[PDB]
Amino acid sequence: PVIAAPSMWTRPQIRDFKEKIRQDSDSVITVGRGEVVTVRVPTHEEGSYLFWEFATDNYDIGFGVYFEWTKPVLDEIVPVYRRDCHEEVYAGSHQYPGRGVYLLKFDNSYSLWRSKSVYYRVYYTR
Amino acid sequence: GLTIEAEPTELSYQDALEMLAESKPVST
Ligand SMILES: OC[C@H]1O[C@@H](O)[C@H](O)[C@@H](O)[C@@H]1O
Repeated sequence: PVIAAPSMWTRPQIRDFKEKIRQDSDSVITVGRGEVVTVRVPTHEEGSYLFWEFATDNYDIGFGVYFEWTKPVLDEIVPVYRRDCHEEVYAGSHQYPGRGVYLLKFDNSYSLWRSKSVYYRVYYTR
Repeated sequence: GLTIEAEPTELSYQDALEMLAESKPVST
């Protein structure tokens, strides 16, 4: 196989983003102290791309992305790194390498005392 | 170790508007 590079960008309107997100309660995750939440996003049949947006309250969080081919095979789309997504909205896109499941890693494992509040959206498009 | 399953939603012209507004790139 061969993998396309992802595209990632930030945008300034964090309060608005969070308010919009908060109009749905299943779009808000609490990542415990020292814990890692994995969001599994299967590839849509009607789409060729994954799109993600996310933000946090008052503290950074590690974010990264893997692709699980459908024991299994994993490719590293985005490396896990701490992002200041408490200050800006973080977002990105990746072209489907094929049929499979995307793994969004929200990684709080380095945080002893602080939970993290994660606001996120995932999309597909052609 | 928690694992959530999300079904992605079709990206819309509206969604895409906001996302693009005052966008700044990023590298890793
Ligand atoms: O890119 C190098 C790849 O090496 C493989 O062993 C790993 O499964 C991936 O995490 C990584 O993407």
